Amino acid sequence: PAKGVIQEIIGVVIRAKFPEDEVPEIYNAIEIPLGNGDRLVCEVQQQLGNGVVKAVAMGSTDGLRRGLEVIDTGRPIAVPVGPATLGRVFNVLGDPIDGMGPIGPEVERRPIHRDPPSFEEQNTQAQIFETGIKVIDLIAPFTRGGKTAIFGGAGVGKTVVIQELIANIAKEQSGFSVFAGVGERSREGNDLIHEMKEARIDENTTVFDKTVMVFGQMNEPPGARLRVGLTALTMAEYFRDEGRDILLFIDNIFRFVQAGSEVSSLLGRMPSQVGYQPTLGTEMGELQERITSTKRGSITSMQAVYVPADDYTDPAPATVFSHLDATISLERSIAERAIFPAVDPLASTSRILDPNIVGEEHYRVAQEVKRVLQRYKDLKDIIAILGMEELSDEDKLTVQRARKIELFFSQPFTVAQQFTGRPGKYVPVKKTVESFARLLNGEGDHIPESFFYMQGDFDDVLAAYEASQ
Amino acid sequence: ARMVAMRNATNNAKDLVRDLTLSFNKARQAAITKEVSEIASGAAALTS
Amino acid sequence: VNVGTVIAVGDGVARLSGLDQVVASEIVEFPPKAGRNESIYGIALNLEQDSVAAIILGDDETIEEGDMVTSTGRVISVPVGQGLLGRVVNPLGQPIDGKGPIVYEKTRPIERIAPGVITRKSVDTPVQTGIIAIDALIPIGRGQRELIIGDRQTGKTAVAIDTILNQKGQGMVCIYVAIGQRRAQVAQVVGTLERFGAMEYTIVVSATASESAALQYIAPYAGCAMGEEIMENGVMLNGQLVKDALIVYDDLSKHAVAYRQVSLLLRRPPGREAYPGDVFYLHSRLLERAARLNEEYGGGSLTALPVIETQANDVSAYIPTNVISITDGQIYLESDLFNAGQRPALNVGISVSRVGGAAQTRAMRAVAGKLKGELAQFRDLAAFAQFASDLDATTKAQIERGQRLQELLKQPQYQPLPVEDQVAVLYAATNNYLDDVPVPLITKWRDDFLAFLRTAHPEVRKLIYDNRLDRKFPTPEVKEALEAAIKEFKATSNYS
Amino acid sequence: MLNGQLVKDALIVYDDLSKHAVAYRQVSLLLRRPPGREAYPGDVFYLHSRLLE
Ligand SMILES: Nc1ncnc2c1ncn2[C@@H]1O[C@H](COP(=O)(O)OP(=O)(O)OP(=O)(O)O)[C@@H](O)[C@H]1O
Ligand SMILES: Nc1ncnc2c1ncn2[C@@H]1O[C@H](COP(=O)(O)OP(=O)(O)O)[C@@H](O)[C@H]1O
Ligand SMILES: [Mg+2]
Ligand SMILES: [Mg+2]
Repeated sequence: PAKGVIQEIIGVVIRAKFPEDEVPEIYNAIEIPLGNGDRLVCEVQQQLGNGVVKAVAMGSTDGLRRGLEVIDTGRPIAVPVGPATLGRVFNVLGDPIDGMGPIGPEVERRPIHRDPPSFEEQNTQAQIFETGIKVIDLIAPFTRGGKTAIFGGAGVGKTVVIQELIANIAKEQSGFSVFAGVGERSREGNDLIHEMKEARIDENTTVFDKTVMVFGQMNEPPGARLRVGLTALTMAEYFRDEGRDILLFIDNIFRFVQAGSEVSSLLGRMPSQVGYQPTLGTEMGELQERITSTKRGSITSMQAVYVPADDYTDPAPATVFSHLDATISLERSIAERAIFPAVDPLASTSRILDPNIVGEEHYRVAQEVKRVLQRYKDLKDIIAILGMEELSDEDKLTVQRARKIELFFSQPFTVAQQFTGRPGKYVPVKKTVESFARLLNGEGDHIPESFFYMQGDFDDVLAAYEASQ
Repeated sequence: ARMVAMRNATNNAKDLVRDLTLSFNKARQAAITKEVSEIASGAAALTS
Repeated sequence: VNVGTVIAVGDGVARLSGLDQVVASEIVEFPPKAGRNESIYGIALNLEQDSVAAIILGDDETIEEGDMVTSTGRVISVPVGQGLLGRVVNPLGQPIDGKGPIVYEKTRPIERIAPGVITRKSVDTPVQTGIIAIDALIPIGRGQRELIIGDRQTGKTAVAIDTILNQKGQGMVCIYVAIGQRRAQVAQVVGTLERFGAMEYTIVVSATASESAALQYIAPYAGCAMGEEIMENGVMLNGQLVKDALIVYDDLSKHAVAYRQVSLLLRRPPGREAYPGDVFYLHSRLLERAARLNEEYGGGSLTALPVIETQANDVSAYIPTNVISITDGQIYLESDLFNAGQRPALNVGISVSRVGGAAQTRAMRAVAGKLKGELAQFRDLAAFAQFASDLDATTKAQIERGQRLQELLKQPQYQPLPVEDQVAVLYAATNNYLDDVPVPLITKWRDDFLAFLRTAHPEVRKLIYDNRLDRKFPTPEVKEALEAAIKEFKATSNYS
Repeated sequence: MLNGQLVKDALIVYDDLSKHAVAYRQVSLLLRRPPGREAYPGDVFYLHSRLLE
């Protein structure tokens, strides 16, 4: 239907002319036959004039000429939704890539471009979501049905924290999970995430058996990375709308943003700030507002956000920051100091860090830990050149407690046994609060700092110190 | 003791000066790159 | 219809009017004319209306407005196969070593999507670099992308060349894509490879800093296409079919610089640090093709060793962080350790290997866990190494042993060590047998010990190599044999 | 009318004029208006002042 002709091919952007009365819609999908029986499913973005449209390739577009025919499908990119998508690995277009057979035509296909839930649908109910990580469960607690993100640089442990979260919480879900590997690098993803999700057993069913996986990896051209997040959100919204709880892990939202930036550069838009698209905020709103949990069902989102260089003032993470219920900041300085759960407690916040929601003692302990660390950060310049000896006795005690707290936030992970030769350790939120309260009370002042490195609760530190004696 | 402590403080201050000079050079290069990129964007959007 | 004319020659881009029936990445020909005996090619990339912008893979002063151009009808590709071994080639596949034309039967297209996301398997086979520090602390498996990041003149190229040299009988096809390097440096590298006889399994793709901007941008992709040909099909090396390749993108920062100037001369909007917005996509699509395929898709692998040059040890720049976020692990080469005599200046504190720890010989990991732990203890005690014997509760002994291991990790250039020699030396060091050796004479001791293993007891080395894959390495037979060899060497020789 | 009295006092809180300026910059750049500093349009000060006066 509505057969047009390719006019221009600039990168992954294809400008195609169509008849005047049969111009494709704004987000319509158009297929280039490409020969060999396999199509290239471009997605329209703009209408330029007398049947002239601009589309994003969603594919290689590296060996196709001008003048090729383009068949307008008349509908946007439709991906399968339902129980048939559980235990399968999909593309940006919803085509399975695993060895299993294709999705049958009887399965409902939904467009990847849907309106976000309205204001009446929003669910503000918040409660603690225990993760087993001390720094996450204390400083920036997770919200069940709330949006949390793990910002970080390049060498910091973003994928390791995502893997540990999956290993800790995906065995007990009371629902389903969706993993959007947007620019995930395809080695630490399906080569590893899918392998470890088929090894974890939940009542004789693997975690992967109740997990949708959609992978717009780094090798893909910008269009696949630009729409794969929306594909995964469309697949998760079906389970959300029917009441099932959803655990959504989107890895490197910044890859989504970067793909959008490259497409906008090829689309001729005028750039903003450091080469970014003018429509950065609206694109971020379009993806992020569909992630929100509603009254029918809840999505507990855990996104990873790459930070270019180490610049947290970059427009992409800055736009991500305001779309979250919990923020975790990973710092290269902490990671280089071998505190590998390198969460910055002063730069990590959470909305449910309230004495009414999480508890009075939890709130008091977290705020006192942050206050001690802020005092340490203020005295860093004093300690750097004068040394510890010039500080007052209270300041010396505060700095020692802060160093012990910094070392104590480090925790051995089950998925990190190859790096640190220690077994994985799970610490409940109550044990985390009690251990940090005991550390702040004065217990452990006689213990040297090195016994707080890569331990569980305070009882593990005490046991190690008594073993050393 | 004061002599030794102040010698150590002077050495640490020199190291901090070196690190801050590296940071300042990075900041200056980034500022000039941002300025020329903004000027080129504002000029190429109205001429060609 | 496949013939066009140049209507403008600019900053490495020619506009090529009237070239219909050209695909989006053809290699246009520019057939030879008067004053130019050899054809120079170009990539048609901006296929706009009645204009086909093409970047020129060569000097742009040779072509003229009004020149005639023919369309070859194929996406840009490089010759691949057995005939590329032993040849220094242009990123177009043309030979530059003067040994004659390249014989080949197939051309693999550069600029292709990675083998896939299903089509991969976790690394299990190790890559023996021959460096004690790297093979012990930063294991590299076949199919792993291990970045080599450091400052200028820190031994990154030396590390890559030692890694290439060690893959002699290992069934590995090595590729060295020097991007932006000086022609003198590439000539020295090729002379070194020829000196040790590595070139009979090595391909060199040379894109000199003097060469065009379009070159040094397709050079890593040409090398990766050759490596993918090795991965998918394999070649006959040493009489056996090998499907394992190891590629070294020497100085990918210069590759990023070349792509930045290509983009800026194309009037593309700059991003961070004036680089184009798709430089991450550049390096990601380059490195994602280095994979470890499962047995369904061949079982071959392409190890990648990208090289990144930093400025004043700035890990947190744009391109270094891009490549770190793409690659698996990092091998960081300090300038301070390099200038202090630790020539394999491996920053053990920050150099990691996300995968390849499982892709290590069990002997090496069994004898290297203790080495890594004691190096961590030595680094912890480094801040406490300023007290006049105020700490002595085995802390002085721990510092002495850490200095011993650090001196042991010091390795001369162009002398790779076999896995059996590495594990024997590491077992000797980790079983309290070098504690009577003074610090300055450890390395000589190692050399002498290796000689004692090479001449007196080759059967000990053979026994060590035979049971390197056992679940527990120090089996009583090999334990007794290696203990006897170490004690005999300590007896017949001096302390060193 | 409010609680039985005619209130003529109002308190307006623009919770993000940085986001408002970002939205206006997106509008201006999509309209291909000439950029200013940080890609913001020239009349971005005239915008907020017109709102805040
Ligand atoms: N293990 C080593 N033992 C002795 N000398 C070494 C070793 N590694 C490197 N060198 C020496 O260090 C010098 C620089 O090494 P190399 O050229 O490999 O470094 P690079 O980081 O690639 O430098 P460039 O920035 O010039 O490319 C050479 O003189 C080389 O011989
Ligand atoms: N919890 C941890 N324990 C030990 N090492 C860790 C941990 N988290 C991260 N690392 C280190 O970080 C590296 C993985 O970083 P990764 O999270 O993959 O980076 P990215 O942010 O690009 O995903 C590994 O090499 C590992 O050494
Ligand atoms: Mg990651
Ligand atoms: Mg070099």
